[PDB]
Amino acid sequence: DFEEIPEEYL
Amino acid sequence: ADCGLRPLFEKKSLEDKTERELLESY
Amino acid sequence: IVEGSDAEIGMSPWQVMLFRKSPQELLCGASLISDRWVLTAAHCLLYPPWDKNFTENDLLVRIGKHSRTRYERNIEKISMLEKIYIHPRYNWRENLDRDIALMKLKKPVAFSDYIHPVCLPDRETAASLLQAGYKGRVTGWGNLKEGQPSVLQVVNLPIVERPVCKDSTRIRITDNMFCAGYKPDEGKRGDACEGDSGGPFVMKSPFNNRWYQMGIVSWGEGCDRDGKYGFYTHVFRLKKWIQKVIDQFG
Ligand SMILES: CN[C@H](Cc1ccccc1)C(=O)N1CCC[C@H]1C(=O)NC[C@H]1CC[C@H](N)CC1
Repeated sequence: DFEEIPEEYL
Repeated sequence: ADCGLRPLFEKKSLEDKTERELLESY
Repeated sequence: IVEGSDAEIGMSPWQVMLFRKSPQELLCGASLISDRWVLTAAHCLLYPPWDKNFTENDLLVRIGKHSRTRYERNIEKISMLEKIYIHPRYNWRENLDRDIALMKLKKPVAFSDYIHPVCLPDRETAASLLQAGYKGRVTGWGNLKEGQPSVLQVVNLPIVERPVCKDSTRIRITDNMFCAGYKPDEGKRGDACEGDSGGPFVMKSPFNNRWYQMGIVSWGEGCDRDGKYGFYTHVFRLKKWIQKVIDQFG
């Protein structure tokens, strides 16, 4: 159930 | 230099709810 | 953390979450000891029995967090790793002796109300505080039972006599380890549990008011079992390697 982190950090 | 001093606690002279339990055992 | 309670905001500003990118999941706890360096347990990154061997691109460091699953916009800061350093003598084959690893962040994190490094003990600090009966504090987002919490949990736990630690297990204890937890007849209980690996066991010095990281959540058998104790990496005993790595690498 983790919220999506900002794409940028991936 | 400033390690281990919490902005929301030691720097304002505020204690968290259980750190006295720690100090009482020392 | 089993039998702990919800942390207060800003109560452990050094707590770091090690987060896997794919699948997106909490791997381990960790601690911030400077703007560029994070400390965790080596078993969080390398443990061949279970085929674990994570490198830098596999992970993200999330600092300043309170909520386990939410992306705390404008509070937390996420970082990528530049390099991982595992103690060359970490003993994953036998008893997890020297369970410790340093992580070099790609760019300095800026400190704030929710992000601030813990101190590393010196000899005098370790000698005064790492005594049987003295309590330290473990924090983490790990399991509440042997579900998972919505926010960081915290528990205060007494250091235990090395004889009693040795007599509770068949695994070989070394001087690079100490154990902590309440005795089966003390009434109080609490322990770290899965997902708390790599997190900080800290103590507040009564001489200068600072928090020092005395241990790293390393191993145990179960969570909060009676007559069993949590075992921690003794951070001062491995400090010469820490200092050697940070001044040999940045
Ligand atoms: C579950 N037990 C094993 C016991 C062990 C200890 C040393 C060497 C081999 C096996 C363990 O702790 N570990 C196996 C390898 C990794 C480590 C672990 O799971 N540590 C996490 C701890 C979190 C807190 C919990 N109370 C105990 C386990």
